Amino acid sequence: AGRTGRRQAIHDI
Amino acid sequence: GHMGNAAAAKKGSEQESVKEFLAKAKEEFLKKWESPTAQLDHFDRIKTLGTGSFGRVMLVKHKETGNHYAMKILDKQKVVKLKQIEHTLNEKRILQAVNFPFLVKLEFSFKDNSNLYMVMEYVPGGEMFSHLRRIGRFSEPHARFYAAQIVLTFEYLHSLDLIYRDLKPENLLIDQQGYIQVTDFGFAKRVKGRTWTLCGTPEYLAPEIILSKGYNKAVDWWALGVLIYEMAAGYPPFFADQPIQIYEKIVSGKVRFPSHFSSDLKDLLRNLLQVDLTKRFGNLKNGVNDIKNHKWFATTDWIAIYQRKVEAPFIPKFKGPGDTSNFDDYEEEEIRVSINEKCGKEFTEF
Repeated sequence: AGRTGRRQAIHDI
Repeated sequence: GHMGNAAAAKKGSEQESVKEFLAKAKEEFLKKWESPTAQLDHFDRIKTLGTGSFGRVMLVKHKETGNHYAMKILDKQKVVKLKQIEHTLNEKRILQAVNFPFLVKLEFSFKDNSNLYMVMEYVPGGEMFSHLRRIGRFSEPHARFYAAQIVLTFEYLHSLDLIYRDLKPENLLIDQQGYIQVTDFGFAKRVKGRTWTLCGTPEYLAPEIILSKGYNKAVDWWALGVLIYEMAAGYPPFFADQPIQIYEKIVSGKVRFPSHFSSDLKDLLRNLLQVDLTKRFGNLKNGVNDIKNHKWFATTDWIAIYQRKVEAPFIPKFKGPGDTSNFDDYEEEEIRVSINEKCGKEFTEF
């Protein structure tokens, strides 16, 4: 199981 | 050795020519970098092509010329966090200065009371992402053709001390000749040595980013490994429902491969998806040539890829200018421009 849709980039994790 | 006399000589001459090209490319870049053009009512807005943190990308049509463009709209009041602001200035400045066949071309940029705008050449063939999800996975020759373009693009960018930091299929558009155009430079940065921002997309983050270590351009070569894996497998190598689980897999130093991957592919990927920076391809004394000379790329004519002489795996269908059939649909939200200037000082340089 994992993310199959478009993935958001994170500017500050 | 692996190469005969004539093959080795051809490769060395090829490497002197790369040096010559990159030296001219740096001269041209620096001129535009040191010295970085339209208005909103100059365009009709047609359709949203994608959406992100701070806004959307829309197909627009220039009223006077009728040319179509992709317009990235950023809501200044959503660009609130410190590194969100700096990143937006990076993006515009880098895009206006670069020039490479696989990088989207910026045509205009402007701002108003509410938004920032970047107007780019429209690439109608859609995102690699949706073609990949639709077919499942690409064959190794198909994946290799796209990968070769990313290798050359990163060799170009890195020679300019630019790190890209957001490689993924969502950011790779397919043009009318079936070649790649990299869009979105929202995480790109000019970095002479190390940088420290924790940013990127979870599945594509190098371990040193996750571990809050100062890092360098080798994070792009790690990300290339993730991309090649995902193109050839149909899913990325560190795959889980939540970011924290993804991060744990990345740091572990474990990767498993589908049984259909060739051994040449697995060897390349084990050397890109290498947690030890003293061993990661792209980061060694021979630089990008460890990648370009790897067996998995033995059939790749690097110069012919650059010159766009190689037949592409497929050509997207196109019905005419302004066709959006290769993009997914998104909710449309009206562009509202406030009567009061917002965040004027934070975006003076834009």
